[PDB]
Amino acid sequence: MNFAGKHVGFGLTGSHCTYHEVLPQMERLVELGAKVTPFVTHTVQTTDTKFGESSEWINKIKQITEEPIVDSMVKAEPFGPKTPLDCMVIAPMTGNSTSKFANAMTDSPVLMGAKATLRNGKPVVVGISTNDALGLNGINIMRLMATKNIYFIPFGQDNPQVKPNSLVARMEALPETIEAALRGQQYQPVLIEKF
Amino acid sequence: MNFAGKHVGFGLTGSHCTYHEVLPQMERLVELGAKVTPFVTHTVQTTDTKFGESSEWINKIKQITEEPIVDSMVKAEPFGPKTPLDCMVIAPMTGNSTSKFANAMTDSPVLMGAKATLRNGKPVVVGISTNDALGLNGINIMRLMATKNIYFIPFGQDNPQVKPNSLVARMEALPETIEAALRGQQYQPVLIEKF
Amino acid sequence: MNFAGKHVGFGLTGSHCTYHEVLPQMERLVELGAKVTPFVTHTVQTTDTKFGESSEWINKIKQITEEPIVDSMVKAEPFGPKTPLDCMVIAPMTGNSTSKFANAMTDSPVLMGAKATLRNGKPVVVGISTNDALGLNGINIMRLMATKNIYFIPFGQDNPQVKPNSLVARMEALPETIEAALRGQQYQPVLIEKF
Amino acid sequence: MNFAGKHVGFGLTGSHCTYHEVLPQMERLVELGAKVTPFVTHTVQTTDTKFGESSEWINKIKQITEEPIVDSMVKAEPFGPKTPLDCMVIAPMTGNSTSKFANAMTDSPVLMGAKATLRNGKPVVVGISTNDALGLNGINIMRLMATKNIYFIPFGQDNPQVKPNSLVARMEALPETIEAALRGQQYQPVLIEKF
Amino acid sequence: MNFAGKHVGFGLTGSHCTYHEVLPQMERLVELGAKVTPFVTHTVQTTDTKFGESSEWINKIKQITEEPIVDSMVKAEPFGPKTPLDCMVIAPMTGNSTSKFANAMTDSPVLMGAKATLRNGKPVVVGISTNDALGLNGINIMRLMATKNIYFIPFGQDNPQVKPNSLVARMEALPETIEAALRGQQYQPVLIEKF
Amino acid sequence: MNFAGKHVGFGLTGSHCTYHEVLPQMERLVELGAKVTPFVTHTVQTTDTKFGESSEWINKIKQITEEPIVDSMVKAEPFGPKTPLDCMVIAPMTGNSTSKFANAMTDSPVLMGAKATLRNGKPVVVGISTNDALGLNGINIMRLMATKNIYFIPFGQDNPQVKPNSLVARMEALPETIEAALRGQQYQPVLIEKF
Repeated sequence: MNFAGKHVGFGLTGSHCTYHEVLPQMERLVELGAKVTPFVTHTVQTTDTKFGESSEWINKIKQITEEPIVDSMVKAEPFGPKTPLDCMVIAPMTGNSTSKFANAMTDSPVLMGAKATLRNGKPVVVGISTNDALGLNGINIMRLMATKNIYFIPFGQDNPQVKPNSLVARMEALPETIEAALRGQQYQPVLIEKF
Repeated sequence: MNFAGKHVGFGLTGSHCTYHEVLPQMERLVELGAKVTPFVTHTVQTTDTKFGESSEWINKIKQITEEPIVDSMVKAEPFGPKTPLDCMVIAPMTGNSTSKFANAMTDSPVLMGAKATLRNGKPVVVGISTNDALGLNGINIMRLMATKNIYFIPFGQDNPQVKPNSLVARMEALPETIEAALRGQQYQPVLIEKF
Repeated sequence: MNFAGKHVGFGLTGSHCTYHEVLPQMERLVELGAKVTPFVTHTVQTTDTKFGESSEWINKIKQITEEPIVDSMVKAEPFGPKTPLDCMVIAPMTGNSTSKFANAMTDSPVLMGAKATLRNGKPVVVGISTNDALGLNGINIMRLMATKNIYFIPFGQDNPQVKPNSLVARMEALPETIEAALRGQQYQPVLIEKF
Repeated sequence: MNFAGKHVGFGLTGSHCTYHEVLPQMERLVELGAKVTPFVTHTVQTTDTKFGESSEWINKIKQITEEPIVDSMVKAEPFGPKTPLDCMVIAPMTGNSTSKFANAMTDSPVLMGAKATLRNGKPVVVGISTNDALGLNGINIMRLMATKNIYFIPFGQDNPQVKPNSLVARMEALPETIEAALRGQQYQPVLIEKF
Repeated sequence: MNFAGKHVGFGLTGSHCTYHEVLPQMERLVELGAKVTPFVTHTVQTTDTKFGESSEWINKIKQITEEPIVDSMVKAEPFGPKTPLDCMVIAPMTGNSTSKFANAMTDSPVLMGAKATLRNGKPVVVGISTNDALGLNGINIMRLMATKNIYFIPFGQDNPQVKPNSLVARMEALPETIEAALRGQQYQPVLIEKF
Repeated sequence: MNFAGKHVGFGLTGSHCTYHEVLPQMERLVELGAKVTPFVTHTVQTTDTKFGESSEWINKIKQITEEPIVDSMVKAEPFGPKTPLDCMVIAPMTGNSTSKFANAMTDSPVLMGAKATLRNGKPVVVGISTNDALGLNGINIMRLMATKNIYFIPFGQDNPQVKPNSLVARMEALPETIEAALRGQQYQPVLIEKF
C-alpha cells in the first residue's frame, strides 16, 4: 500500500472537535506518501481574528501537511480543471453534508472538492457519521453507495441501544478504502461491527 | 389532555411576522403544563443590536416561556444526549424547511432540534405552511408523513382558487396532534377544510 | 360543459365489483357527447369462456358504449400514433396501478392507454382509491400530481378513524375534472371531504 | 416471549427451495402460541395438478400449521377489514418483492397481506435476501426501514468478497423481531455479521 | 415573437463572471419588449461597499434594465401576490441551484422568484449549466423536466471527452423557450449538440 | 475492437417486431468473436405450440447464435454463480423494462440476467427505446446512468415534434458501448442526434 505521487483531498465536515478521529488518518496518508490537501466548510480566518485565537485543530492540520487549506469556493474550483485530485476523501461526513452531497448540492468548499473530483471520473471516499443514517438519511446513503465513483469507508452502528439510527465509519479503514477506490472498487466488508 | 412534566420543543421557521398564528398555541401548551423550549433559525442578537430594536415576536416568546431560546447549533445539540425533549414541534414549517427536513439536511437550530429528537425515537410534529406543498414539495411532505416518528398537524388547502398548491395546518389542532403523537399516533382526520 | 366530438378513454383497475362507483360516470360522459373507449387490465374472454358466464360489469359497459373494450397491449398501442384520445381517465386507480403508473411501468392495457396519451401531450385524469395512499403510495401520488399532463379527480380520506391512510376520489367530480384537464388545469378544490 | 392469542401472517417469496431457512421459524412461532397464516405468491394448485406432484415445501407448511394457505388476492384481501393480523412477516423477501413493496405495488397475495396489515396500523416484519441489496435495491430497503410500521429482521452481508451487494437476514432472530415490532420498536442491533 | 407587455424575471446563479453568456439574452428580451426584472442570489451591496468597487456585471445589468435588482427574500416575495411575473427565467442554473430547486428548497432570492411564479401556475424556464448534470444531478434535472410549469432551454453535452457529465444550455435559444413556455409548451428539440 | 473469449448476454424486451433494429448488432458481436447468449421476457414455446408457428424473430436469433435462448427465471439464475457473463446487454429496453430495472424489480428472465451480472460487479449496457423517456421515465433513466456498472448506448430524441418525450438509442453504437463498458467507462458522446 503506497500513495507516492498521489494527490488526495481530505475534507472535514461538522464540529471542529470531532476531527481527532480523522487527523491521525490524514497523517497516515502523508506518511504513506500522499500529497494531502485539506478542505474545510468555512473560512479559517476572518479580518477580525487575533494571534493565538485559532483553534488547535487548524494548527494540527498545519503540522500534518503544508498544502494550503481549501476553505472557499474560489480555492476549491480549480481542483476540477487545473489541479485535479486522484481522490477526494470526506471524513467525517455529517448527516447534513450527506444529504447535501446525495442531492447534488454543492455549497461548501468540501462538496465542491467532491464535485470537481467526480467531474473527472475520479473517486470520492466518504466516512459517514450521523445519528439519522438509518432514518431520514438512509436513502441518501444508499443512493451514494450505488453511484459511480463514490465509495464508503466501512461502517456500522456505533450504539444500537441508545442511538439506533446512528452509523459511523471505522476511520482506521480509510487508507485501505482509498486503495480499493483508486482501482475502481468498494473495499469489503463495507458493513462492520463498530467497537 | 395534560402535558404536565413534558418537555416540548417549539421551533419556528420562516418570516418573523407569521408567528402570530402559532404563539397562541405555544401559550396553550405552557397553560396545559408543558415545559416549552423555543427554537429559531437564526441568532436572536448580533454584537451590533441595540436596546429596544428587538422585534415584538421575541418579546412575545419571552412572555410565554422562560426557557432560553435555542438559536444556534451549539445550543440545539444537547437536546440529543443531555436534555432530551418528549416532543419537538415545528410550526410554521415553511417550504424551504420542509424540503431540508425531508432530505435530511440539518443546518438550522430548528432542524437540529428535530434531528436530536428523532435520534431518541421521540416524536416530531410539523405544521406545514407553503404555497408549493402540492407542487415540488409534495414528495417531501408525503415522505415525512410516512416516516417513523413524524406527525402532521391536520392541514388543507387554504385558497384553492388563488394558490392551488398551497397547504397550511390548522394550528388550533396542535395540542391534540401532540397528544396523539406522544402515543405513537397520527391524529385524525389529518386532512381538513381550511377556514 | 360539452364533450361533443371528444374521444375519452376510460380505464378501470382493481376488482370488477368496485366499478359500480364509476360506470354511472362513464354513462354521463357518453350523455354529454363523448366517444368513450373502455380500457381494462386483462382479457375479457378466454378460449374457455361460456355463454352467460361473463360478469355483469362487462355487460354494463357494453350497454353504455359500443366502442370495443381495449383489453390487450396490441389493442392499446394504436391510441398513440393512430387513434389518439383527447383524454384518458383511470378510475378507480388502485394502489398497485398508482405505483406502477408513478414509476413508469406500463404493463397493462390501461397503463398503455395512459402512456399513449401522455406521448401526445394529452391529459390523463386519475381517480385514486387505495388504503395506503398516505402511507407507501404517498410519494407516488404526489409525484403524479406534480407531473405534466396528469390531473386528479378531487379526493379525500374516506374513513380516517378506520383506514387512516386511505384516499378515495369523489367520482361525481369526474366530468368537471376532465373539463379542466382539457384546458390544461387541475380542477379545484382537489382536496375534498369524502361523504 | 409469548405469542399466545396472536395472529401472525407468514409470507414466503422467491424460489420454493429457499424456504428451508424460514420454515423452522414458522414452526417456532406456532410453538410459542401464535396462530400462523401462510401467504404465498402464486396459486398452490392448478386444475391440472396430480396426486403426489405437490412439492415438499407445501406439505411442510401443512405439517406446521392448519391455517389455509393464502395463495390468491381474493383470499388475502379480508385480512384488512375482516380477519386482521397482529403482524405480517415476509421472509425471505426477495429483491423483486422488496422493490415492489417499497414502491407500493401490491400484486401478489403476500404483498396484499402486508398492505392489509399496514392499513390497520399493524406491523410488518421483513427478512431481506437479495444480492442487489447494496446496489439498486438500497434505496428501497432504506425507504422501508424508515417507514411507519415496517421492521427488519437483523441482517448483514452474507459473502462480501463474492457477492458484495448481498444482504441476508438472520432468520433465527425472527421471533425477537416480531416481539419488538408488536411494541412499536425495531429490534437491535439491526445490523449483524452473517455467519 | 413579441414580449410587449410581458413581465419576465431573470435570475442569475453561480459565479458573477459566467454571466457574459446570458446578459446578451437579457438584452434581447428587453429589445423584444419585455419588462425584465433581474434576480440575484446575494445582496448586491454591504454597508461596507465603496464607490467604484461594484463588479462590471452589476453595471451591465443596470445598462440593460432599470427594474430594481431583486437581491433579498423580502424583495422577491411580492412577485407571488402583488407583482406577478408572466415568466421566470433562471440562467445560468448551477448544479447547486438545480438540486435546491428540484428538492423544493427556496433559500435564495432567485429560487423565491421561481416559487412565487409557480404559486400562480406561471412558467419557469431554466438554463442548466453544471458538470454533474448526468451524474448526481440527473434525477433532479429529470424531475424538473417532468414537472408542471417548468421548461428547459435546449441543452447538450458541452465537452463529452473532458467533462462527460456536463450539460449546458444553448443560451441563444432562451427567447424561443420563453415563447413556447408562455403557451404551455416545451420548445423542441430540447436536446441539442453544443457548439 | 475484439470480443474473442467474451461471454455477452443479449436481452430483448418489448414487441417481437422491434428486434429488426438490434439483431444485426447481435450478429456483429458474434462476428467480432463474442459468445452471445440471448435472453427473452417470456417462454419461447408452450405445450400447445405447432411446427412452423414460431415467429421469424426466434428463427433469426437461432441463425445468429447456437447458445440456448434464456426464456425462464430458472435458466437465467445460473448466470450469477455458475456461468457468469462478461457483459449483459438489454436492447431494446422498453419503458416498462426501464422502470422495473431502475426500481430493482427483477421479474423477467432479461432483468434476472442483468441482476446476475451486477451481482458480480460486471457491466450492463442498455439501449433505451420509450416515448416517455423525458416524462415519467426520466428519473429512472438518470438513476441508471449514475449507477455503478450500468452504461447506455448513446441515445437521443427520435422525433421531437411528434413524440417530444421519446428517447431511442443508436443501436449501431452497441459494440463500441460494450468495449468501453468492459473498461469501466461510459462511451462518449452519450447524447447523440438520432437520424
